[PDB]
Amino acid sequence: ELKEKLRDVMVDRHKVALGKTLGEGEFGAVMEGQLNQDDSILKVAVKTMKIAICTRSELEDFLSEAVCMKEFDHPNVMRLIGVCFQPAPVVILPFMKHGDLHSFLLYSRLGDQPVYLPTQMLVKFMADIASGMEYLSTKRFIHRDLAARNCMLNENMSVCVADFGLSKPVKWIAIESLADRVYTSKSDVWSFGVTMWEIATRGQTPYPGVENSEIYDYLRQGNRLKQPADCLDGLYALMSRCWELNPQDRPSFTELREDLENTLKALPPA
Ligand SMILES: Cc1nn(CCO)c2c1-c1cnc(N)c(n1)O[C@H](C)c1c(ccc(F)c1Cl)C(=O)N(C)C2
Repeated sequence: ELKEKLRDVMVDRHKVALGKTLGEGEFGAVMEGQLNQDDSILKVAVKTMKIAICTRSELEDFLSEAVCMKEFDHPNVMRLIGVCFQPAPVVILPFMKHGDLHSFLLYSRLGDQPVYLPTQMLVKFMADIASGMEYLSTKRFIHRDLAARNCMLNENMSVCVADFGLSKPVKWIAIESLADRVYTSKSDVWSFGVTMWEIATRGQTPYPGVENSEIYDYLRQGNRLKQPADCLDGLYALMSRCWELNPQDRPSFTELREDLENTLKALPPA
């Protein structure tokens, strides 16, 4: 009656086969994996969190969030496959062969094979995040860790929002969230403005030369991310609106999706 949701979210550790490591972190390790989906085998991403559970309430909260994340059904939102325990929690996600959005933007210029991404492709990436964020907003979900690095690329080169701040940096957090530790969908809008800038600059570091400890004062003194020379006044106006001091002055994710889609049809395809 109650735990019928635990039945779905749980994944048998004897059906998961680890392969090559995809990357290392401070919060865990991620590997390429094979999931025995009874009759079929599925290529997955396996994130094992280095930080183990120490209380019943911590184990309770993880499993609640996991059920919330498995309920996500949108083309621009990562669909959580399931959860394990190595107790250290494990997370099973679909295998996204094109990797994270930040790495893609960063390798486009700073790679051995440097290809210039057209403004329309960049505006579509932004539109893809706002669509997934509009979905999460309606489902009353707060991401808390929105960034190009936490955005995945589908096989159709479509972007989808991922992570969902489950491992709960500063340069994406809204001014009110740095100050009061209060998080809303309006603070997610701020983070999205930073992400749009991250896409427009093609993976540049927000606030260069500013340290995380200086960030609150830098923002508090009125400073915001400067407009890129190659970026359109209209696109930068959308960014700036997300960084408005008063959260109620910031646009909604439905508003952003519309303005981004409007500018996208005006631009060349595809
Ligand atoms: C194929 C691949 N190459 N690379 C490195 C180049 O991008 C990665 C992946 C990969 C693929 N599919 C997944 N579902 C997946 N990871 O999920 C991770 C848990 C994940 C990240 C990063 C951000 C983020 F949003 C998530 Cl969900 C990660 O740790 N990576 C190592 C990214």
